[PDB]
Amino acid sequence: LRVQFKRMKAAEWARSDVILLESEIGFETDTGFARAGDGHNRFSDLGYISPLDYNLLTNKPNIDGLATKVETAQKLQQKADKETVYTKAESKQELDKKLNLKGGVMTGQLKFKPAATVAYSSSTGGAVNIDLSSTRGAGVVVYSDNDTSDGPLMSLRTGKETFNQSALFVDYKGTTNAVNIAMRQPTTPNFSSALNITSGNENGSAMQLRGSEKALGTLKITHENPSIGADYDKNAAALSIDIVKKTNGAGTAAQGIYINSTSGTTGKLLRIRNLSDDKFYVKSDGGFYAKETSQIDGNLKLKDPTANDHAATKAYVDKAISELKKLILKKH
Amino acid sequence: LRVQFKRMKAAEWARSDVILLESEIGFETDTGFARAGDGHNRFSDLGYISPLDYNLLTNKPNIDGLATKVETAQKLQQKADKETVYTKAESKQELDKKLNLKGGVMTGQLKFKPAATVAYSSSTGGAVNIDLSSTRGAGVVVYSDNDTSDGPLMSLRTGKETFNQSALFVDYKGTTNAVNIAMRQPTTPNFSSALNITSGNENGSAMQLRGSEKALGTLKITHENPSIGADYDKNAAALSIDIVKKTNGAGTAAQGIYINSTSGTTGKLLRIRNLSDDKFYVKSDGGFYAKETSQIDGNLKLKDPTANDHAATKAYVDKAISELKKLILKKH
Amino acid sequence: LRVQFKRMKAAEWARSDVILLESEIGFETDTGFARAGDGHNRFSDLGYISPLDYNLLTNKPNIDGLATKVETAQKLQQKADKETVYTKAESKQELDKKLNLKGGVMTGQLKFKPAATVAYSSSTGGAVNIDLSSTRGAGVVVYSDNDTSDGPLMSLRTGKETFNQSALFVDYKGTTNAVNIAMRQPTTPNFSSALNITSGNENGSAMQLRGSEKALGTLKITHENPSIGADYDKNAAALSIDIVKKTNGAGTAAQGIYINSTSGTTGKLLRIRNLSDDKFYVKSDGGFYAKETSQIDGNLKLKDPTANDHAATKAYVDKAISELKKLILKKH
Repeated sequence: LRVQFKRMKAAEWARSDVILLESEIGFETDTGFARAGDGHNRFSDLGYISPLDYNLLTNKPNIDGLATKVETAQKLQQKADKETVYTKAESKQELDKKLNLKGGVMTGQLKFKPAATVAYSSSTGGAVNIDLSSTRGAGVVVYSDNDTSDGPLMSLRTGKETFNQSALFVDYKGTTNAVNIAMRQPTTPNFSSALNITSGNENGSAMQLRGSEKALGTLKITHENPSIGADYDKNAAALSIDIVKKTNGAGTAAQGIYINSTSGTTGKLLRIRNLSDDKFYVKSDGGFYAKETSQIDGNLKLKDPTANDHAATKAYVDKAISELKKLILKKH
Repeated sequence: LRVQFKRMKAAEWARSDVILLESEIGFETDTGFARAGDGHNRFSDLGYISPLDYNLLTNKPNIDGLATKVETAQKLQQKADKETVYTKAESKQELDKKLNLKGGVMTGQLKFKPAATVAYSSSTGGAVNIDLSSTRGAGVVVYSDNDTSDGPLMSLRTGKETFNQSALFVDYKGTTNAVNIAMRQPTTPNFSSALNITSGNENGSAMQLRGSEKALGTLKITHENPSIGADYDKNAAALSIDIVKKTNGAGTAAQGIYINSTSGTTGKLLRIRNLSDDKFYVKSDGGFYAKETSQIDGNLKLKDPTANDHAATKAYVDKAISELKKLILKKH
Repeated sequence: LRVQFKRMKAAEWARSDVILLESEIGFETDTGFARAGDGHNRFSDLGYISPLDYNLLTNKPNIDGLATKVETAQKLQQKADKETVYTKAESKQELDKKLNLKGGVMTGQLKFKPAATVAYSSSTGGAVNIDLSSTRGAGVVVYSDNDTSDGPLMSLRTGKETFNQSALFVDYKGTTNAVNIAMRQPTTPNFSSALNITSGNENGSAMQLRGSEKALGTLKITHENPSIGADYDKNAAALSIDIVKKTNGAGTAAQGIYINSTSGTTGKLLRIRNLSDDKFYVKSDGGFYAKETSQIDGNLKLKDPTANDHAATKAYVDKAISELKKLILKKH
């Protein structure tokens, strides 16, 4: 037996009315495929003579090891997109523009404009607050070696006439000078001062000074000759005073030097010395002493003499002449 | 021939003892599947009449193109999670709170509390160090246009009596005033000064001033009449001095003005002028000059006259009278 | 019929020249597989008797639900790598080192070195610019409670002799003192001052002061006895002046006190009081008054008396004697 089977093309079977007997094989001549009867279904309704079920395969691939789009996308959604996030490099670029508390160099203007909780009082207030209690360096060090400039090293301004605090307050304890101003020897000379003060306030002294020295002056002024030439400074003075009218004023009645003792002093009110030797002085009662010959271009009013070294008055001279003129009138 | 095959249900075959001959076909009536004998194995041990090997399929899907869970997870592990990382927006929000070195506006208090490497010495020390050597602007500009306040523009305090530096040190070179204080004309008047200084230190002058002017005063004071009225300022003075006891003190012996020359000067020690015309003066030897009639409510002790314009003493008058009284006693 | 088929091993078929008739089955004895003739192809060129097409399987797995390496990698490429990006923690660590505009504490040196757009002029210039116009706290608060130190609280230096701005400029409006210096009572005494000024400039006053008080001194100085002991301060003075030569100088001609009125004043040029009672004074014309007995160790040159209380001259005495001597020569 060489066995052959009912056979025709798939599509021919597809519209055949032939019922294969149970187990009877039929062959699709154009596919090579066989199908077996069940005794009732038409060919197109039989299944193939062998399994077509994925689970029955061998050498399956590892499907359960493969990543699902859903599961992958859930995991991606937890990850940060490149575009919503700075790189380390861009991060560093940004931070390098910010000032470290450890310190740094400002190349632009640092403004303060406090919103003000209270900005406190004492040594815990201030927009800028510097405590050097544990350290040996300076607080605010401002300098310039520039040739010229348009603004000062430091400037303090108050704008409103009611302003009821100071521009600068110095509260000092220590063993050297609270405030020290050194204007040192010019090469190119200025016509100006170490400290210059002007006040247009008529109800207050331009400068007020109180001290309580045991053996010194409240203000001590020393003039030093700028030259080795004995008389170069002949127009100089330790203290110079001028008394002027207002521009377009009619004049002035201001005094030059006014000295008082409100509690009363027993010291000399004015004491003038040269080489530490008294030369002139006004005692606490207003009597003066002068060491040398003196001149008045005018008269001197004074009391009649009682001691030999007293200046005589015209009254005293005249009376002594008149006395002698009488007495001598012994011509009866 | 319509050929039919040994046939029964899968599960019936499954416990049949029938051995299909080599190549003899048997049919599972409930699956449609055939199996062929090998001449020894029971049906359930034969394989199907056609391949069930994944590798022999056609139209395979691209399995090797698919991503494995393992490989995907390795790649995810290199990616940054959203939660461990700032967005650009959150990054910007944070940096916008930090101060640019280029500059910015502080709305709160900037404290310094240096840890101190040394904090240096000279023009490279300081918690705040400002070098204006290459620029034309001001260093520290502090101002207020507020009506009133609880603190000063600038405050300098030292707490310990040993403190051996200054609160403020000014070392100036230039062509204008090192330090300039302008208190300009009040609308609402203060009873205070441009500069006010108090010292309770008995071993040091409250203020010390040294200058070396060729032709000026070390201190120059000018009083200007605040009014056009010639005599409005009649109680004013360029210099006013008071000398007081301590509260509950017994008094004082302090002098008003003390002038000395420790090296000896040939200048006038006190020179008083009006309209640049000498009116009174004390020469370097203590002789004085007064331009006009003067008064002493008391006597004057002085030496016997030798020139015609010298004040006569009571001794000199008395001796001349006594001489004339003798001589005239020519009555034998 | 038990039907058996042409059969041999796969590899034997593989080189058989046998042509199966159309539909005639042949069996691979070592695989169990059948193939059916087409009437022309050799065995190795027939296909299996049943389908081997993936698309015809049942129980396919969801291949289209699986993620492709390509698609996964495209999605990964949008995600940021861990290594190119700061964590929140590292971000915070970096920002915590930067200064908040809200405020903070510097532990190191804040230098300024302005690049300078113009650094402006007035109350909008400055490397540090503090506006307290809306607030009640201090501007710059510098203090130290340290025992000793190597630098001052504040330092202002200018290096070039042309420098044409001030170190410190105070422009004040208000109702208290523009600048106030308090050196308060020492426990450990300093031999120094609240304010100390030195100038080596020979073309300018060390200090210049101008005021326009109605009824006060431009400078007011008060010395207060530091002790309750009436005469403890007997060597003290409100104002002390010294006049010295240059080191290795030949001497000096500088004056002590120089008083002038450039516009002419009607006030007393020098007025000395004790307990508010005039004791000595120099009037605007140079006439003086002294309240008590006075002494000159020398002569006094003055004009001939005209009133009874005028000091007599030697000329006047001599002429009156000579007159009486003549007249009395009535002895013919």
